[PDB]
Amino acid sequence: IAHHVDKGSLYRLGPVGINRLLNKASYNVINLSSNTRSSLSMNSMLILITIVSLLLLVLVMNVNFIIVIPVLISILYILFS
Amino acid sequence: SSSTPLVKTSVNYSYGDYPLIDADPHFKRVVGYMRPSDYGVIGLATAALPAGICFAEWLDPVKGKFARPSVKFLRVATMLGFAVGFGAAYARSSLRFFGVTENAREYKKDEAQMAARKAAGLEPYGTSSLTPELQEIAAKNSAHSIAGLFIFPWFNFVNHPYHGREQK
Amino acid sequence: MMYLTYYFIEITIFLAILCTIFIISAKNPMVSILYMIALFVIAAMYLYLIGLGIFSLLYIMIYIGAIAVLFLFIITLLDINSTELSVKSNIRDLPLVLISLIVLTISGLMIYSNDSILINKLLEAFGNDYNTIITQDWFNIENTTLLTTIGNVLLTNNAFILLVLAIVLLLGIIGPISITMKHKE
Amino acid sequence: TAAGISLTGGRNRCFSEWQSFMHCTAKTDAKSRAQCLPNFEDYMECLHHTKEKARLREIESVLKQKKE
Amino acid sequence: MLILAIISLITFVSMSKLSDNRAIIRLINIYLILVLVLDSFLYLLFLNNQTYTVMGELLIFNSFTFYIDMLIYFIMIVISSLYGYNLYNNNLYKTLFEPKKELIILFLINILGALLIVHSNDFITLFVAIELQSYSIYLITAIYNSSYKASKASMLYFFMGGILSILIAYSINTYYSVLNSYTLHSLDSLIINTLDLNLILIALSLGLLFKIGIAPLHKWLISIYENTPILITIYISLIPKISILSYLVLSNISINSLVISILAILTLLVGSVGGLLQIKIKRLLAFSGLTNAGYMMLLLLLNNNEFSYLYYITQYSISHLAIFMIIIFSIYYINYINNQYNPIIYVNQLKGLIHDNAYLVLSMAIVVFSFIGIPPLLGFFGKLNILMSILNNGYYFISIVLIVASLISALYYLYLLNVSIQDKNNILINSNETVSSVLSYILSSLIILITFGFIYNSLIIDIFNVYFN
Amino acid sequence: AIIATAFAETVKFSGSKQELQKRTLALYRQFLRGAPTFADLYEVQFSIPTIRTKIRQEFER
Amino acid sequence: DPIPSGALGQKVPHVDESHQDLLFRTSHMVEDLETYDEDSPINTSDANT
Amino acid sequence: MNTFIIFIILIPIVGFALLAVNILLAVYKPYNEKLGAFECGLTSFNQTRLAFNAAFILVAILFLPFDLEISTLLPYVMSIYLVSNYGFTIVLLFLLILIIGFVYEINTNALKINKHNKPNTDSLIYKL
Amino acid sequence: MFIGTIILVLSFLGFVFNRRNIILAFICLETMLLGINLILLRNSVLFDDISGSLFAIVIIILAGVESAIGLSLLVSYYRLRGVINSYGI
Ligand SMILES: CCCCCCCCCCCCCCCCCC(=O)OC[C@H](COP(=O)(O)OCCN)OC(=O)CCCCCCCCCCCCCCCCC
Ligand SMILES: CCCCCCCCCCCCCCCCCC(=O)OC[C@H](COP(=O)(O)OCCN)OC(=O)CCCCCCCCCCCCCCCCC
Ligand SMILES: CCCCCCCCCCCC(=O)OC[C@H](COP(=O)(O)OCC[N+](C)(C)C)OC(=O)CCCCCCCCCCC
Repeated sequence: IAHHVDKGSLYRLGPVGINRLLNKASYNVINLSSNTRSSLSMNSMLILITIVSLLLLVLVMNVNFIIVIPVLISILYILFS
Repeated sequence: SSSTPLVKTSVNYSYGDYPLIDADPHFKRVVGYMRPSDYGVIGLATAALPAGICFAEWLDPVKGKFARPSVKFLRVATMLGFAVGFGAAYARSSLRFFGVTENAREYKKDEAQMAARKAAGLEPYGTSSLTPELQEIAAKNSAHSIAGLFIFPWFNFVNHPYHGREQK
Repeated sequence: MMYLTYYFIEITIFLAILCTIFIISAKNPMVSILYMIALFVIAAMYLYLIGLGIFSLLYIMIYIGAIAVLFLFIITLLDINSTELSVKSNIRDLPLVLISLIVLTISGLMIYSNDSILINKLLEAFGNDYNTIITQDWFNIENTTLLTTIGNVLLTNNAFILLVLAIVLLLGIIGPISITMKHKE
Repeated sequence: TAAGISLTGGRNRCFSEWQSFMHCTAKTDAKSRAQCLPNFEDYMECLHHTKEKARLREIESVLKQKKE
Repeated sequence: MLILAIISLITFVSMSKLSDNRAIIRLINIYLILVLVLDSFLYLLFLNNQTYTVMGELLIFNSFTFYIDMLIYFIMIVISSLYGYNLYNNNLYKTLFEPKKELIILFLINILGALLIVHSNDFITLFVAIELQSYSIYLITAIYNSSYKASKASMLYFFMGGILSILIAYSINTYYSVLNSYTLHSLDSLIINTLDLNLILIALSLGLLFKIGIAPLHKWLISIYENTPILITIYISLIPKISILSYLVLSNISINSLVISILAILTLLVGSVGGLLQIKIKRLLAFSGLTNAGYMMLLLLLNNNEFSYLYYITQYSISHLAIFMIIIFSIYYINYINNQYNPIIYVNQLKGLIHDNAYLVLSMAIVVFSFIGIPPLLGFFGKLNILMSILNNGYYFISIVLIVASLISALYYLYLLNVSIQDKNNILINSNETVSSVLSYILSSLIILITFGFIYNSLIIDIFNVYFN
Repeated sequence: AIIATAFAETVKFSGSKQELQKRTLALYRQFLRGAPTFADLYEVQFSIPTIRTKIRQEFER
Repeated sequence: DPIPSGALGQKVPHVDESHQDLLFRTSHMVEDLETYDEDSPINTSDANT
Repeated sequence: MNTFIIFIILIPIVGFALLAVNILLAVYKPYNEKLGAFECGLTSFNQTRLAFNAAFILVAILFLPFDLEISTLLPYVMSIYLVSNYGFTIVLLFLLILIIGFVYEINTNALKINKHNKPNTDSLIYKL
Repeated sequence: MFIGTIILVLSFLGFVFNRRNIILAFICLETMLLGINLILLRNSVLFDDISGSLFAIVIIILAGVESAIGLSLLVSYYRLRGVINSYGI
């Protein structure tokens, strides 16, 4: 109990696992705009990708909602994994 | 030349608890209906801004030691303070015209002025150099413009008939 | 003889596509500026075609006469290195370029119609088949043109935006002096 | 502010439909605003000519396939 | 008064030396104070929420906009005080913080654009004002032209704002193509439910929102806030946000949008997570502003959102000014000046501030726990009113995301406090130089407002119920 | 005053062979470093090695 | 006892005059964790002279 | 086919007449030094640009706003009668606000060229 | 409607996928404004409306001021750096 539950799984669903989860998610969030060589082309591509992705997502949700849910889950995976 | 309106306006609208005089008063009227309190506000701002910069120099001085600001800055200060005060005075008188503050004196004065104008066969609110269409555009540009005193100044100079009162 | 001048809007559309491609493609950016000038000429043509030659001349005297002049002025005075259009550098863009071309064009043509079903929103945009009847009235007694009316509304109905454009032009003077000049003391 | 003004300084092509619709809006409240549906349909029809285009599509199709 | 100020200061600065710009800033600060004192009685025009249309129908004046204008004047007063009053009369602080000649004029023109954004009723006024804001704030980012980072940020900001302005103009002209109008008053129940109009409207909303860092378009503005001077960052991170969000709150454009909900959730998650590994102060505060912008995006889906927005924007402005002022005050005790422009960059340079100035750390703690939303402070009541509105309007998943973001952001808010209350060797024992009186009073007043403003919440609600209902 | 040109050297007669040694070696270094410039400025139809060979010949003379 | 730690317990660099050197240019860390200034008085002493 | 259209097309698609006459009639047998460019002159691979004074670019940057001002006055002079005594005041305010910026430009001396090698004006003082 | 959308979209793509110049970025912004103005003026003609032409002339003025300010900012960047390279803005 004291070591596998109270200092194991209940710290993993707790201060340790959240810490590791947020370390990885933060690192993935900040290592997204990857190249400091040119800051302009990269963010320009981000405008383009945002507009295109939004348009196609709104198409998909007009077609049917529940299909857009895993698309958003995968987008969060790409952004935060 | 005809001085008759092209569009319908509210009759005796209530901007506050007190009665209405003019919904778009002329500059001349707003300045002639000023009270001594308004001139006091003007002088107050005119004196407060230069005294303000000297007070600031007293609290935290620019250099290490206290030195009264130049007469350059005091002059520009007096001018800007007079401008701020004229703004506040114009706003106070215009709000008395709108019925937002107490306007009994101004009400009786407007009544007497309009009665004298009718006696002299003059048009109420004056005769304009502009066509009726431009009077309308001017009223629509100047009506309730004192709300934007913080941003821009705008004043009525056009002598239009679109003050929100009964026809006579 | 009648329909020799029918496709002069389509020709301008074609030439505009060409000049944009040449802007993107030109080796020296001076040539890109010259092709931008040619695109302004094409737009001015099209504006004459649809009945707005006043705007064509305004464009010629403002865009080509000042803005393009300033572009040439700066590239004559500043070192602006350039990488040439390459297949080892730019071919990676083709998938996203094509996807975005299709999506953006189709959405830009869909956005103008109010129909509920999505496919019909493009099909109405391509529904340019039927001609407009131009009947004549006799009610306009004056010689009011587009510039006269622009002045009328801008100086009476819209005086505020003119007196705000004044401060925009003040910025256009005061900013560049603050950024380019170094004040002694 | 410059609404309802033409290129020549006067009323625009679709002024009357807009003015009818705005009369009906002035008559109405947000709960009775659905009475102004035909007026707004007329204004939009004057603007974009969708229904007339569909009508002419029908006319042309009868001129098109029922003959050849 | 602003245009009078601009037309006066242009002449008076042209006919004055560079030795006089600080005193000029002091003069115009007192001018703005006198205006906010003497002309603020105009609130009586808006009794029972009376609304006025001015300059034809190009501007709108109500209690909302009057309040935002008073707030922007208050902000400009504080930001001008930071430029017009020396912290210390040393050569260092006469090298770090000097006003440039044209800076005050550009600030006032940007304030003009801000207010003409919030007061706009027609899209031509909105576009002219958006451009008057954005050009001026390009030049504000660029006025310190002896900085490589600032010039670079100037140009990035120019191009990205240009593209987003293209988007706004496309939205406006498409709205005109559909309805033949530039006015949102032209919309009603019938027009909304008869025309599908959400693409145009959300395109406008996003063109306005990506100009304040709404994800996934946040990195560029965070780089701009990092790379600019501290006393420029404090302005360019706040006033555009107030202006644009106030326009989008007054204009009921995105009442139940799915896209705005999605992007607001994304802003919350990004602004909470991405700030956890930031070692620099300005990037941390930028991600804080991002998550607060998300909290304020949430109330663009409500249709009754005035109280929540005004409370939250006022408290966020006070907290933002206070935290930047504390970072500005901490430069006297940091042991390593990084730049002439950003003298303090990293959070670990605040290590041991409690042993040099303890009450500065008390201020920092108050502001940090207001950001976290700890009662009885002001951010708690902000978050409470936002939650009240969004749960009254049926956003139940967004609420849980809001709680989780409130929790994740506390870590990087507490990073500052934690390192500040740590122990340090080589403490301060004596110093004959004293910090300014005016700026000290301003900071203390902001902290006291954060701490004791909850006393007046009843009174504020009673005034709101007369002027906004 | 009348200021000197780009690569001028004030005339200073060494009172020692050991100092003039260093001066001569520096001048040799400068000629060798400048030979590419001599080939670019003067439209030379031969090698930069040839220019350096000639410099060495004239210094051996 | 001191080694600088971050908000999430992670390693942070102690930023000195140490690594405003020409060595630590031309490295490709993200904008957040770079530590090369480009406006430092160490690097910008000869600038437009 | 109007005479305006005929002229404005004819000038470009005929302007190369003397060009072709000159290309066909005239000699062309270049030398290296006839393809050259000057009496003396040279430049190594030093740079592609020369340092320029600020006024050289500021005159061009300020041409844009003043040109836009003077072109924005065109609607007024084509509307002058219809906007009678209202637009007059408005355009006067416009011109005054835009004269304030011109005043700024003059007082800053932004189009002036400054001289580095000043003449020495300081006295000759001998420590005794 | 067509010419303007085409110019706009191609200018946006030539802005986004520019690995060459900064001048191309300036050009693509100006051509984007051009495309918007052309759609705007075509609608102005079809509706017989002045608000479109007013917005168009306002865009002309604002784009001129934008160009002036942008090319002052570039000149500051060049004051400090001396060369405007393929990358790095
Ligand atoms: C419409 C439906 C939408 C509903 C939402 C659906 C959710 C979709 C989520 C997918 C989006 C991607 C986010 C995935 C997390 C990012 C990091 C990751 O990949 O997880 C791994 C991380 C690893 O830790 P470790 O094994 O030590 O390191 C080696 C990893 N290669 O993991 C760990 O650190 C250990 C994890 C232990 C478990 C901790 C559980 C804590 C639960 C509270 C979470 C609160 C924080 C939320 C953070 C939000 C992040 C987006
Ligand atoms: C600025 C730079 C210059 C370049 C500009 C380029 C042109 C601009 C293009 C348009 C403007 C950009 C818009 C930005 C994207 C976000 C738009 C948006 O969010 O609006 C969506 C909105 C519905 O969302 P909402 O109102 O929030 O939710 C309630 C739903 N009843 O409204 C909608 O419902 C949208 C309607 C759905 C249809 C979308 C059309 C997409 C069709 C693409 C099909 C392509 C074919 C298939 C794939 C091809 C690939 C090979
Ligand atoms: C106004 C300057 C703002 C600058 C920042 C300072 C905050 C001033 C708050 C006064 C607001 C008011 O009293 O008003 C209440 C307003 C609407 O009332 P009003 O139309 O604006 O009339 C006011 C007339 N005045 C200008 C003459 C006063 O309701 C609100 O939602 C206010 C929400 C703000 C909550 C923040 C509370 C801060 C604690 C205050 C401790 C004294």
